[PDB]
Amino acid sequence: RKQVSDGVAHIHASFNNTIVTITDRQGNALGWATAGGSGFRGSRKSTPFAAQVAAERCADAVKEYGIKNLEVMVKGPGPGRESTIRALNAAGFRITNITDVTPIPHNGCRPPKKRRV
Amino acid sequence: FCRFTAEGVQEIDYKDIATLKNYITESGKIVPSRITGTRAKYQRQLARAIKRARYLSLLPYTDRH
Amino acid sequence: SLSTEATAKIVSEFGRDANDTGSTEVQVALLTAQINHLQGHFAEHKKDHHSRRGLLRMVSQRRKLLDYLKRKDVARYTQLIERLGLRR
Amino acid sequence: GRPQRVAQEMQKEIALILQREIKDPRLGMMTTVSGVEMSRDLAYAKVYVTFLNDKDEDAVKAGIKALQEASGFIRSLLGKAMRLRIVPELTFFYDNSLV
Amino acid sequence: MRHYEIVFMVHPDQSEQVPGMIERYTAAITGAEGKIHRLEDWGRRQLAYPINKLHKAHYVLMNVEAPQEVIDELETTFRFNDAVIRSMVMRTKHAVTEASPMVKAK
RNA sequence: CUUGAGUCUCGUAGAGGGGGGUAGAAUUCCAGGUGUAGCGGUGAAAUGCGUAGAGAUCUGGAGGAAUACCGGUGGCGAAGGCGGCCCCCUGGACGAAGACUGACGCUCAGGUGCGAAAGCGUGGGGAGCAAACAGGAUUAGAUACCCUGGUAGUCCACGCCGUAAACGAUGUCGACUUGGAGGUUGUGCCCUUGAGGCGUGGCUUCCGGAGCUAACGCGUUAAGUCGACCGCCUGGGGAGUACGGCCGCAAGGUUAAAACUCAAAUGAAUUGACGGGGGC
Ligand SMILES: [Mg+2]
Ligand SMILES: [Mg+2]
Ligand SMILES: [Mg+2]
Ligand SMILES: [Mg+2]
Ligand SMILES: [Mg+2]
Ligand SMILES: [Mg+2]
Ligand SMILES: [Mg+2]
Ligand SMILES: [Mg+2]
Ligand SMILES: [Mg+2]
Ligand SMILES: [Mg+2]
Ligand SMILES: [Mg+2]
Ligand SMILES: [Mg+2]
Ligand SMILES: [Mg+2]
Ligand SMILES: [Mg+2]
Ligand SMILES: [Mg+2]
Ligand SMILES: [Mg+2]
Ligand SMILES: [Mg+2]
Ligand SMILES: [Mg+2]
Ligand SMILES: [Mg+2]
Ligand SMILES: [Mg+2]
Ligand SMILES: [Mg+2]
Ligand SMILES: [Mg+2]
Ligand SMILES: [Mg+2]
Repeated sequence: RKQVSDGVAHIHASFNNTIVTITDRQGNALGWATAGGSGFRGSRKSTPFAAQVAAERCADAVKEYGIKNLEVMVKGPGPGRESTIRALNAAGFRITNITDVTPIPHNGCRPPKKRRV
Repeated sequence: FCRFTAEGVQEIDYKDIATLKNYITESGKIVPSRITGTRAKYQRQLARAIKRARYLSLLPYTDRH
Repeated sequence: SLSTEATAKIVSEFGRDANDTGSTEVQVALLTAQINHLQGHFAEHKKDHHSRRGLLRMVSQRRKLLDYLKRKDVARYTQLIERLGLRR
Repeated sequence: GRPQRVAQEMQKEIALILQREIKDPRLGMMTTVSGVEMSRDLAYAKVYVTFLNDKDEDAVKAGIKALQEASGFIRSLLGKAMRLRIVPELTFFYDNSLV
Repeated sequence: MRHYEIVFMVHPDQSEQVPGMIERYTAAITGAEGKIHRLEDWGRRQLAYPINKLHKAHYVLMNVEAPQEVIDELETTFRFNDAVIRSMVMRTKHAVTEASPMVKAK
């Protein structure tokens, strides 16, 4: 409801979903839409088209906060980073920088065993 | 290439931040000798000096802070 | 290992002259000095097996040096093994 | 196993080893992978890479060229990573998402 | 009787407390028959990452030639003092009496 | 006697070993700020999670385990193995120039020690991971593969176990025999000196000559030419099994047969066939 006019969009790009959330520069969130919550499931739940649909649905819920300046931070090399980026770029937003911030450990924990498929 | 051999330095100071910044990326991770052309001995010295400088907070570990 | 001062003193003591570092006597003396010193190390680092491999090697070579000395001239052999308190 | 399950898994693994374990400055652009399709036999696989830089062929050409030249390296990484039988031969293709 | 490079940082809120600690440590290491070959007070500097939600720490360097005992109780004092946030003790085969790059800029 | 083997002196490189500290990412959890209906998962799904407010996001804290980048067709170690940084204790290797000892050497049945992982005993710890197990699916069937959970275990201390495709499937030591291209680590001398040139050692990777080999291949780090000692083999199966001994808390290890059965079993290379392949 207020005016910040300079926010940041976290894009959790999972291999099964894509979570876009715009937040105040100090981590306080404003709104969010998901590729799942945009009426998609199964395969389509993780397709770039559904990713851009979710990006636009989330943009349509923060426009009343009055922002068109964004930095975006992407996490997870899932399909649906390119899509949401170009979507929120085609939503009248000005993106100053895009940043890969996926959490990479320095050999922290043992990962789950590989799937035998 | 092999700049340290031209310098002739016995050891690379971890206090020489100006020099060390030329061997880390913006991410803050060490650059392999494969592209800087550094001799293996001096690349090991660089790795040790950079890790020491990171400990003393003279260089960042990552770019996320 | 041994410090330079310790080795220099042991050479001067058991050797013929200052630069008699090769005699069997000074070799046995250096070996037993290092062994006695390493006893304290292995009293607490009892699962340091690599250093213990090195120690066992030096014990073995002291043994064969002593055997060569006993076979060369038993008088000096006995005098040495009594000056160091060995072979008992 | 079924070629499409292996396709999904190999898409995950190629995306992973493509984001992290690359050093070719020719690569970059947050290179994503839209998917990968492979034959009934797991011997061959075609990856559909999607670049971000301007779609001008001067750059996407160089990207696919670098990918095809590093295919051996990516294949070695895949073979040690994803635990299958034959380490398929990889073929990269620009997925023209803009139609 | 080895050579040590001791670099430690001080809480910036105790910046003027620094020379006291400096001269105290030098007195301790010299009264232990241990020389001091260098001592540089780089002063306040901006950290490259937070340390206990903090930046602008007070860096100070020393080069000593001393026995190991005095060095270990010195690092013990470092640990049990709280005005110092982070210390570092390293060895050196020789003696270094020169200018650190953090004073050549000055 | 000094040429083998050692000692001393000065240095060099190293994830060699033991102990103690400490740092920064990440996973999990706990407490808050923001913020709302999904999250998670699959080839599709459900079990699972959330309206007590999850997931996502920022801040703070706890705890355990492992150390991205450097990183290497690298390095160290007898092998197994060893990877942040710092200190302490400590083993070996190598080089330069000398000095010293004077065959002090090599190999080694029995013996002694070390020896991945799993496992065992006692106590502690426990984030992640995960046999067994509990579900959800798939399937003719699933007691598998896939999914959600998840105990032992993985971690530490002290003992035990003593086995691996413990592999270079290549015992140790010494001498000798054409080359070429690298890596790594010393070092000598010379040039206006860094740079560069000419040497000379150690370790190591890859081609290849003679020679060897059934062939594949090996090829100065031999599987070449020789010497010293040790281990071991004698058709396949029975069987590394039985019995006995020794060892072990146990699991079992080690030593190690015969009857009987069959006329082969095997190694390397060759030509094709079979795709529910791939190119042109
Ligand atoms: Mg999927
Ligand atoms: Mg020695
Ligand atoms: Mg070590
Ligand atoms: Mg806990
Ligand atoms: Mg040493
Ligand atoms: Mg003589
Ligand atoms: Mg035996
Ligand atoms: Mg174990
Ligand atoms: Mg059991
Ligand atoms: Mg146990
Ligand atoms: Mg227990
Ligand atoms: Mg699990
Ligand atoms: Mg065996
Ligand atoms: Mg092995
Ligand atoms: Mg064998
Ligand atoms: Mg030989
Ligand atoms: Mg070696
Ligand atoms: Mg060859
Ligand atoms: Mg031979
Ligand atoms: Mg043969
Ligand atoms: Mg038989
Ligand atoms: Mg048996
Ligand atoms: Mg028995």
